Amino acid sequence: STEKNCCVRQLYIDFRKDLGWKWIHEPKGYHANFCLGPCPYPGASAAPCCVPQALEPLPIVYYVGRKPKVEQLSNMIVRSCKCS
Amino acid sequence: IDMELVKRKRIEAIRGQILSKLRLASPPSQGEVPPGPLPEAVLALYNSTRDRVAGEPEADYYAKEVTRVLMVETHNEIYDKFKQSTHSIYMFFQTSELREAVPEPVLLSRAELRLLRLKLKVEQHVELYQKYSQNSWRYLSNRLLAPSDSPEWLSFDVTGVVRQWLSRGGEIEGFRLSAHCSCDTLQVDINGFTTGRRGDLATIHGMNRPFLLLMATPLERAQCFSSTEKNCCVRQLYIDFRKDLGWKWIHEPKGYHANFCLGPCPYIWSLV
Amino acid sequence: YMFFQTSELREAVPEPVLLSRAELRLLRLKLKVEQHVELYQKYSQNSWRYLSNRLLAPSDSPEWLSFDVTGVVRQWLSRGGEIEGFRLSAHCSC
Amino acid sequence: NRDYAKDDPLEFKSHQWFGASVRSKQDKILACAPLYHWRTEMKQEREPVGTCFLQDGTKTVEYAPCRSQDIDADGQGFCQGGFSIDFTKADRVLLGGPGSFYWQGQLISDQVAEIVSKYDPNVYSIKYNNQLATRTAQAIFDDSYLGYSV
Amino acid sequence: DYPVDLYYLMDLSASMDDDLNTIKELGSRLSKEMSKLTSNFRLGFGSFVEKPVSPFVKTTPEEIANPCSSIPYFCLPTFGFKHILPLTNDAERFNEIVKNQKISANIDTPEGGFDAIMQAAVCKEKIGWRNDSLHLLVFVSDADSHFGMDSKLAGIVCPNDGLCHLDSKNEYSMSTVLEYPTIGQLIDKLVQNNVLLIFAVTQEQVHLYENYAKLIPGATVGLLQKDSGNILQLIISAYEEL
Ligand SMILES: *[C@@H]1O[C@H](CO)[C@@H](O[C@@H]2O[C@H](CO)[C@@H](O[C@@H]3O[C@H](CO)[C@@H](O)[C@H](O[C@H]4O[C@H](CO)[C@@H](O)[C@H](O)[C@@H]4O)[C@@H]3O)[C@H](O)[C@H]2NC(C)=O)[C@H](O)[C@H]1NC(C)=O
Ligand SMILES: *[C@@H]1O[C@H](CO)[C@@H](O)[C@H](O)[C@H]1NC(C)=O
Ligand SMILES: [Mn+2]
Ligand SMILES: [Mn+2]
Ligand SMILES: [Mn+2]
Repeated sequence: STEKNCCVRQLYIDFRKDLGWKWIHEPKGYHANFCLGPCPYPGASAAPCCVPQALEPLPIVYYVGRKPKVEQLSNMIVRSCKCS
Repeated sequence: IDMELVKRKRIEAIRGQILSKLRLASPPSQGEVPPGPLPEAVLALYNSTRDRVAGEPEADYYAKEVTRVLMVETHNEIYDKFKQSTHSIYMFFQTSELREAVPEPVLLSRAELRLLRLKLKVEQHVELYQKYSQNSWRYLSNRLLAPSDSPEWLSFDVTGVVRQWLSRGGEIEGFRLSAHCSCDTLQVDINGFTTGRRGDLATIHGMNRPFLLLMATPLERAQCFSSTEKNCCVRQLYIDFRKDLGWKWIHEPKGYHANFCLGPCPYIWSLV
Repeated sequence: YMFFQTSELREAVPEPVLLSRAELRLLRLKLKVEQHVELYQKYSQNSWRYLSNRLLAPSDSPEWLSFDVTGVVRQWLSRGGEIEGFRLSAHCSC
Repeated sequence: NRDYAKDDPLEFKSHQWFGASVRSKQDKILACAPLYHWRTEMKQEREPVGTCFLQDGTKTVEYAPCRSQDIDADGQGFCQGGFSIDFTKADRVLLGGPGSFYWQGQLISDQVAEIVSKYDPNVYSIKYNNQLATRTAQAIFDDSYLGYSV
Repeated sequence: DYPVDLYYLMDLSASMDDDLNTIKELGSRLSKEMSKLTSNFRLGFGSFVEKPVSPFVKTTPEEIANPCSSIPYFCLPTFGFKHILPLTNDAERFNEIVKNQKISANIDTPEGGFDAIMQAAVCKEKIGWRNDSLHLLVFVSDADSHFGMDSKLAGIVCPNDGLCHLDSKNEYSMSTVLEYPTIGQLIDKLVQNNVLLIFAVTQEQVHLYENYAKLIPGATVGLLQKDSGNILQLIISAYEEL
């Protein structure tokens, strides 16, 4: 659906195309996405923002000199979005 | 108007994020890396982290080096005492490779033991145990099973167990898988050895065996209180109903601490 | 063993959809040692089916615990069974 | 090809090599199909257990001593019974099966009076009481091809 | 100073997953020490598994395209012999092939090792044997190998002619058509082409192949270890000539 409010928008991030990083073997692109949208009438902050509620980690594979390290970054893929 | 550059604001925020979680300032050199060879041993690591559809802090924001270790076969120690029976299933691991993937016990962050299910249809209940005094077994967790018609991949958070195993120089460890006890047997089909598969294909029949997935912090990293300025820190605010609202229709409670968030959060500002 | 009456349950919450959270709270007395507890549900007025599990810690003072049985209570308000209940036994080592 | 169920063929007689070994005793003619494959009665396999047809005049019977419940390579699934045959002077059949027990091989001998009497076209695994057979041994003897010739 | 050719015959069968990393560490290591004692160095590569016919492979539609089924695992189908790399001086092209090699599968522990030896030996063209050089053929497998008349069970009774039978895919096209070669046939074609056969097997397979090397003239044996420099010591002490 096409939301006018706080909806999670699609965004595929490529390492070679959108970052220019050829030092990360796997993956070579993933769906990180982002939250874009207004949140009208509800507290704490002076202006309620469209923030992500659920995020997902991403495993990566890169080398260190001659040593390949398979590591996993915490909270990269934006699944849901909330307003707080 | 807003525009589509918002996507580029995310990309340049991802750029500085990945480098900070890896504690890196610039991408490493790849002229000291050989182009082409990619072992299927690291492809099995990458495939097992993305696989988990089933199963249930300042240092937690940085990256964790994911390594795995397969178990010990039934060809050496798992048959010398009990073998396999309808009452329990035993899985064994070493420690010379456990304390090799994670040298110091403190580096260990999350250690989940993953298995391989077969079709089980309606219902089964599983209880997991730990090896104590090399003879006694202590309860861990439990899990109900769903009618998966296909092979399923699970995971059990045994982080507290593995951390204790890295502090002791115990040269041999292992687990035990029995079933539920209704008090006042076991029917689970997990990928095993079946004991009798021979021939040329027998060697590959030891694959997909239970392994312990490890996620630790590399040794190379090691090492309002983090700021001298009033950062995005939660500020104190006491709200009274009779004083700040004038509402006498609410008897209890008569006041609580409704705080708020005050502070900026910018990025990509001049000067590391 | 603990038992309740459905004639009063479907009066506080008429429709089962209105039910949001239903947590069963008890009262602990023993403060020494640590013990292992398993929770069951009443089936066929004789059989008990597993629910949840929780380890307990040696608190020097009387402690108050709670078990989230929302999914159980929701199904009980749809049934006309005017008698239900729970069971709290201990660990079975087999 | 007989069907085990709808759209589930029970056997595969194509390329079964029927007539690869022919042995005759008086008015008895024994022919076998060493490359006969047979689908398991537990699951959908294609295992070359081998089968023989015996003609003692008018009656024609089937003989598949390796078509049993002892399935897979570990059992008699790849036995290829009937690869070699011969007759004794006391009306016993001698059958060689080089693939039995992960190709350890096996020799099976049945009395001709029992082969025809216990034959049943609706029974795919007939157990014979007077059957003589070389039972399975240690794993070092795999890939030996016992029964290659008789 | 003297020209030398080395063909690398790898067993891709199922029993080789535990030995795979040793072969890639043997390829790259061999693709380095060869340039030392000689400048005229060309090396090739070929792979084998088993004859793709029952009873050596299961004939179920799933286990034909994936012979590692029921484990489960994804692997290449069963093939007799594939000639991948003709021997050339380009040595980093050799390494790039060994790295990408995946495991195959079959049923019966002995393999179609001799079929690959025979095709690599006779084919002086599609393999490209030098005129006056040391035709060395490294044979690696962690199990036994089938010879003549073993294919009789599969229904193959036409003997091996010992000729070049590589199709447009550079594969053994007459694998399901010809029997395996015997030690006599192999001996008769390893001299017509003058080929020195190095056996590089596992410990439990040495006592077997060493008695084969006694029959096969010039053919020697070797042991496989994690430090596969052991087999390199064979070749260096085989450049003695004289
Ligand atoms: C780790 O994961 C990676 C990917 O995440 C994996 O590499 C991939 O392996 C799969 C195997 O499932 C490959 O998928 C194959 O693709 C080919 C053509 O694209 C298909 O023909 C294959 O089909 C098979 O199965 C069919 C039955 O469903 C058969 O009929 C058929 O004949 C085939 O046998 C299969 O879908 C995929 O191509 C690769 N990826 C790349 C980029 O090559 C890797 O193998 C995993 N490592 C493990 C499991 O150890
Ligand atoms: C070997 O010599 C023949 C002629 O005797 C020639 O046709 C062939 O090209 C030569 N081979 C090589 C590799 O030079
Ligand atoms: Mn093999
Ligand atoms: Mn091996
Ligand atoms: Mn084989």
